[PDB]
Amino acid sequence: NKAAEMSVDDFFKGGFEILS
Amino acid sequence: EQIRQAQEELAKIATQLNENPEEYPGHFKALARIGETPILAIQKLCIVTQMAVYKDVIPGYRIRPLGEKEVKRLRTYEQALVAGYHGYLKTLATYAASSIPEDRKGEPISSIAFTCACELVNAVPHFNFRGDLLRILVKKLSTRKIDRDFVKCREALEKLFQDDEEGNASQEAVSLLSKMMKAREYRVDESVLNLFLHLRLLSKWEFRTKKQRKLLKAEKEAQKVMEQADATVSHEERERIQSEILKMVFATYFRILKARVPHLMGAVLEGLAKYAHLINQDFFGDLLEALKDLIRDTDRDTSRESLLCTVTAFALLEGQDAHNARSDLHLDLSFFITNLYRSLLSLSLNPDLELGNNKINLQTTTVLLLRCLTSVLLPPWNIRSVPPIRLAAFCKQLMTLALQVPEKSSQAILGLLQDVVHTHGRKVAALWNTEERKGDGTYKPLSETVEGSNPFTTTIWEGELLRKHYCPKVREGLKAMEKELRSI
Amino acid sequence: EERPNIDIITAEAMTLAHQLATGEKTKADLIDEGYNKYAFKQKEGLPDWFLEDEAKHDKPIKPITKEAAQAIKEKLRALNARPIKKVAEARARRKLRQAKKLEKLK
Amino acid sequence: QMHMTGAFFRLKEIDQTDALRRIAKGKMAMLTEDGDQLERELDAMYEHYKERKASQDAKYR
Amino acid sequence: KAREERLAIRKQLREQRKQAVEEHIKAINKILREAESAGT
Amino acid sequence: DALQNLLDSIEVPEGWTGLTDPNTGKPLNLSRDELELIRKVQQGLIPDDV
Amino acid sequence: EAQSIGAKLALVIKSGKVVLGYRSTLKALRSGKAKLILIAANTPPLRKSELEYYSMMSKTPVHHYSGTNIELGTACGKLFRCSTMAILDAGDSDILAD
Amino acid sequence: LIYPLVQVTLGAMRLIPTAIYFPLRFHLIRSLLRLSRATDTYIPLASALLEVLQSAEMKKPPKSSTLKPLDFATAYKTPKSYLRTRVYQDGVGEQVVELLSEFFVLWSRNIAFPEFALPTIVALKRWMKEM
RNA sequence: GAAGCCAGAGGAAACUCUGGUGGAGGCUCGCUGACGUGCAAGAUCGUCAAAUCUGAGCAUGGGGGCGAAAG
Repeated sequence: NKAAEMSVDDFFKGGFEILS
Repeated sequence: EQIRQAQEELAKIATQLNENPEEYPGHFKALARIGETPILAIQKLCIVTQMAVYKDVIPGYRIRPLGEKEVKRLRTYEQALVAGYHGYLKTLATYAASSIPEDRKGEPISSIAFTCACELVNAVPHFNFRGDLLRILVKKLSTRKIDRDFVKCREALEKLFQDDEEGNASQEAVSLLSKMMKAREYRVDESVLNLFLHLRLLSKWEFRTKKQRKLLKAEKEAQKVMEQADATVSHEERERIQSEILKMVFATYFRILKARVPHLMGAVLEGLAKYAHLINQDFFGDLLEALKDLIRDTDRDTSRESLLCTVTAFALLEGQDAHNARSDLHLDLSFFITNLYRSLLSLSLNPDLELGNNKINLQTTTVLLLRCLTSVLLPPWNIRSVPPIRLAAFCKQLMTLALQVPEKSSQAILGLLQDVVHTHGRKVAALWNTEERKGDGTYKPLSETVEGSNPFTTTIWEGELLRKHYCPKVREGLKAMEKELRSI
Repeated sequence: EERPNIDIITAEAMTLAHQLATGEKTKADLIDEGYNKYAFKQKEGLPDWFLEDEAKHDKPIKPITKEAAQAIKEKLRALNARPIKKVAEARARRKLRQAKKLEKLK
Repeated sequence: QMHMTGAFFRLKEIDQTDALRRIAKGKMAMLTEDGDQLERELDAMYEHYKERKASQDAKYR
Repeated sequence: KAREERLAIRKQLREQRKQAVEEHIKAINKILREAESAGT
Repeated sequence: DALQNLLDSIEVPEGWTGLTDPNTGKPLNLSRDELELIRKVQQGLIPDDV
Repeated sequence: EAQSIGAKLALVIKSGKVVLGYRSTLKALRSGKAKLILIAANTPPLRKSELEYYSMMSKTPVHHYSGTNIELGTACGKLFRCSTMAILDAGDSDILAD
Repeated sequence: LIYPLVQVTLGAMRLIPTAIYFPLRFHLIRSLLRLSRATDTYIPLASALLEVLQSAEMKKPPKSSTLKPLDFATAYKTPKSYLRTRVYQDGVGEQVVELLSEFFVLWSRNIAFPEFALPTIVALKRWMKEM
């Protein structure tokens, strides 16, 4: 479940959480 | 203009050959000479029209050289067809290799040549001079410079590999690609390697007279015995060509591993994991041993390569065929499990964990770590027979991992242990309860083996640092794990 | 794109190679045995019907060692001869035959 | 819907031509040492014999 | 239950027949529309 | 190397014999001059040069 | 121009003179008063050659209809198939203008 | 506004890890330790400090040079004189020790210090063994 | 007793209902075992055996283990 969802490569771009 | 005159001749020849091609065998040579006009406008039109007509007139079989009335005319027409096609492919090859930069009046003549060559590959592979056609495409794929033509040539070969049902066209292209890769010392764009992953070989009462009825009865019996023999021969030829392609595909894979090309090893390991089940049993154990040597070499960048091999090793065993042959073929992943365990402490300090449908070739080392951990702790098979000591050892080390990793990596591990706690539960519950702590030894953090450490003799204390972590996602992630624990 | 490789596929050829690898017959011994009745036979300009007849009926009779035969079988073995799937079905087909034979006995 | 689910005389390539004027006009017409050669013959029959003897397998075919 | 089961098979059979001729009838019906309309 | 063994298994070397050299435990491989000698004898065309 | 050819075909029979079927068009061609002949695509080759021969000897223009006999009959508004058509009077259509 | 602040702080931190910006990188750590010490939030600098220690210059033997040691409070870059200087590698050497102690002394009392310091201890023993 | 067809009613139709014709595959009437899968502590699925009657002529097959089959 959660492990698979975070295992996809498009989770770790680098987008800052101030510029949403 | 003269282009109108040339256009009229093009329309004349093409329609004339479409309607009744046998009567005019010289139109193929006529399409040639009017193409040697020195205006680029007609040359573009001539090349496209030649592609159009040849797709119309090429038969469904090859024709042998003669050497040595209706029969004679067919011989002359077929001989004219081969001579024109041979000349056409030479002209297409010259234009493709010609200089691309020209006046910005549109796509150059080279782009049309690649378009024409790609169409012929997907339309008439069976016909003669397939190598000359495929050599145009492969020569484009040996340059390491992505442009529109490079993608077009790659897409054409992708289509050919996954639509080839016989195997002859696939084998000839695979031999060309393997030879080119060796000749370039593996300086290729790794989209050519992905072509190997697409190989499909590796995955109304009509009245009838008295004599008319007797001929059909004879024909049906002849066709029946021929169909039975054709079925048998098809199986043997398909298996033989599969072996030949498997020889070339696997030889290229291993020569890349031996030379250690950094930008190709991810693509190679995906291929090995995909096609290992198609080869002999005794070679399957060798693949695991070869993986161990690569890991041991890196133990002597480097973190990613060892994690790539570990991902491949588990993916090899996750196959159903390899899983059922665990006991018979002596496939033990204890080496990889231990090696993954002793590397967890070092991976925390690595700052490049985030510098980045595939199962092996993944660009993020953190993703590769999660795939290995999922294999060890959440296997597709025997998920509720996993040794509790192995679960506890990784669970404690993973909380230590979560302490000193980037925010997203820490969040990913936190989510992973949420699933681990949910699926197993009581096997790891004593780690978070101090009264259930074992008292038969002392915890050994830097053990050389998973069982060597005594993980049920310690307690997970890291929650008191991760509750004050700077990332709200991590704090919510930690609260997610305890909520699962409290619901156990 | 910018010498003929000799590939041994014959059982008798493997046998002679094994005798050279072992200290059984030396290079000098092989040259001496080459000067036999089959030596100095013309082949260059002779028709196929003449040559193919002799190739069928003029093959020297020489012993073949089991080690030479095994090496040829290993050398010519395909890469997809014994996958995990194929071996599994053969054993499964085996167990059925004894299972069915046991039923005919019952 | 259910219904839809040696050459003969043809006026296609004769139209707009002086041939059409000729045909439509309609007059009567009627249509009215070293043994090289010996070797080549011998090899020809040998190949035919080999092909014929191999073609009686139906798996060779 | 037997009433709907036979009705359900009948519905599937009629649906299969409709899916076979789902557009030929409309094309003929359309082509008949300009036939008697023509130029007026 | 394990990788070299896999390469040899997939594509057998020219001088591969399947034997083991007693002097050095590595596999015994024929050389080019030896392979020519087997080729000469098995065809018989040239028992000896010159 | 499939819509265009059908449009003039509908008007020509709705105003002018027309006959349908193989037997009627041969009589029209023999009469020498025919003006335009339409032959369906699925017409038997012997019937195509026969009609073209009579058309030439009468100098009656011939057109090869793209569709089949079924598509021809519906284009004419009739509920039956039709392989051959003979147009005797255009009526108020430009079918004979070209 | 703590989450966005340290995100951009570590971002401007990890832009280009080179010796030229080691003094620049050092100051960004001090800003983070002050924020973590005043509040009670965890900010992981163990990788950041050890990445300093495992660069090329502290592995390669230095060169004999004599000049004024640079004051690590007013510099955003390194003058070209310090590339293999004994003074520079000592100058960073005192720094990496200092922020490591400051980072570790902050959490020197929480229940989970031994595990919080275990990977750093192993790395430091490893680095000492190679040196 | 089904498709199919005819007639009437509701529905824009698709269709629904009623009354008929039609008589098909199919079903009916007369005097249990062996295995395989199982990813668990055995659930669910899949393969095979039981297979128109009869006169006069006629042909082929059969054991075991090893092996991927070819042998």
